[PDB]
Amino acid sequence: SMDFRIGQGYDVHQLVPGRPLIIGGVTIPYERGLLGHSDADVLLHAITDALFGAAALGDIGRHFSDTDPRFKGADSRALLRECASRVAQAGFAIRNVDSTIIAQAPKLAPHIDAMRANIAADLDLPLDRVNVKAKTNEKLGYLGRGEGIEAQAAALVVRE
Amino acid sequence: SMDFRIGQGYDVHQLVPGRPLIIGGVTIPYERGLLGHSDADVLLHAITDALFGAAALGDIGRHFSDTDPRFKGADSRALLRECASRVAQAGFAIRNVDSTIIAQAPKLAPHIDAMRANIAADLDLPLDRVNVKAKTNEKLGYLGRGEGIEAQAAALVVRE
Amino acid sequence: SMDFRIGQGYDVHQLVPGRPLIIGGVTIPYERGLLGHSDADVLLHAITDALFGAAALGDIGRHFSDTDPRFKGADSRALLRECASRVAQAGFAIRNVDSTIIAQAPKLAPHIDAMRANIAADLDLPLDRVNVKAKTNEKLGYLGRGEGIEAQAAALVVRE
Ligand SMILES: COc1cc(NS(=O)(=O)c2ccc(N)cc2)ncn1
Ligand SMILES: COc1cc(NS(=O)(=O)c2ccc(N)cc2)ncn1
Ligand SMILES: COc1cc(NS(=O)(=O)c2ccc(N)cc2)ncn1
Ligand SMILES: [Mg+2]
Ligand SMILES: [Zn+2]
Ligand SMILES: [Zn+2]
Ligand SMILES: [Zn+2]
Repeated sequence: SMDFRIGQGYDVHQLVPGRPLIIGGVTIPYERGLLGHSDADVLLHAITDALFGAAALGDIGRHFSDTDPRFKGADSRALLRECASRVAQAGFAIRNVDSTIIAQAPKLAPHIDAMRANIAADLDLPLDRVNVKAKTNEKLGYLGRGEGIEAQAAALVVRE
Repeated sequence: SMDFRIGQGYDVHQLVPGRPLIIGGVTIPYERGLLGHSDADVLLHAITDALFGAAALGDIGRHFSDTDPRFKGADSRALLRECASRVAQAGFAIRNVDSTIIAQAPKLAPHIDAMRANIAADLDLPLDRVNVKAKTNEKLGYLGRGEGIEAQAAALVVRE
Repeated sequence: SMDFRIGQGYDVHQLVPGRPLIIGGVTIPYERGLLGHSDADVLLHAITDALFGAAALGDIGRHFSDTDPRFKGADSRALLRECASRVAQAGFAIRNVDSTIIAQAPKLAPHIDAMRANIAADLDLPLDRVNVKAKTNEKLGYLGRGEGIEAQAAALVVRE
């Protein structure tokens, strides 16, 4: 139809020793990884919130608790898939997703295409409706010191 | 019509003793509040900027001077309603709003539905076109240290 | 048509004495300037990234490397024009751009119309489809201490 909606998402996680670095579903070689419930995939979380936001469904904290037995061990791609399911349940179709990762290190350019392919598969979208961008923070703040990684996302949906 | 436009907004205010904590029009019980010339409602200001931006009307500083005495302690819902009136006068209807609050404390989940209802009333929208998300900053930076609260917003409008 | 897409952009640069301050194509008198490859125009970079993102074409790093002889001596307005040409070639018409500059100083309001005019010319857009907003960071963080300047952008396009 013509009932378009926009959503915007934000996430950040600390970088800590002793955990794999997983962003956009991609395991990236690195001496640290993101701290959170399961894989702490900051990019998928930001997209997830943008999609909930566009459908006016709240946010991750309203949908996915640590205690739901359906979602206890769930990695962030299972949660992205569930998000997409609830968006459809509310009567919306996803039109496109754009996003930005902010990380001072490691280099993410080798991994961007795989992230895009993972997101497109999880959202049942063609590749040309999914975009992932990657920036440093020019050595400013906790991002520039390598203390965490931020992701931003925007999503367009339509109510059919 | 199909003459859609998108806008985005950002705001931050310091958290200090001796001020009311007003977010999304809701007076939240808390030992600190947000510092500003107005009532310092960081969520409504971000949404206000997103709406002005979608209509290419500038920003909240252009329309409501931060140094004008008439706005000392101003009700930011009244400012939001006048923003919406000017956006309508420019020829735009609002289609949806999404937003994020980033705060270490207090817990905002008990207040989100009330915020959504306030925004929807001020924009003459049904609740299903308004979304408010609430996150921490995962202990990072001045937001992690509870020194301020940030808000982000996105808005879709259409010129009729 | 009805095939709308949204994009979002982010950029940040350090602010130190010894370089000019160029934002939105406007040189602004100031005791500090932004550090980057050439003019370090944080606003035009964020808009460029939002436009590539809406078209699902990647980001600035994928299109304009520092070493490429075609763009080694290019300022950010030439990059923005080339970005717009590629977005057009991919089949997309730009519908509007909105943006925010976060800088604790200097005051940017006097320069907003000039920035809008530069951006609209570079994108071949009517002025009333381009918006620029400017905020402080309320003295919080590296932005609030004047150590950097950030820009955020949103763009709406339609595939024709
Ligand atoms: C709870 O709101 C969040 C959380 C989060 N990441 S997390 O704490 O690892 C987490 C927590 C719970 C679930 N179900 C999944 C992940 N990112 C963004 N917003
Ligand atoms: C001036 O640009 C701002 C200001 C602001 N908050 S404020 O200084 O309390 C304020 C002061 C006066 C009015 N009329 C409204 C708000 N938030 C976001 N952008
Ligand atoms: C490379 O991705 C960037 C770069 C940047 N600024 S920059 O490193 O000065 C720069 C680098 C290369 C060119 N061609 C122009 C500017 N800002 C945002 N994203
Ligand atoms: Mg930030
Ligand atoms: Zn997360
Ligand atoms: Zn404010
Ligand atoms: Zn830049």
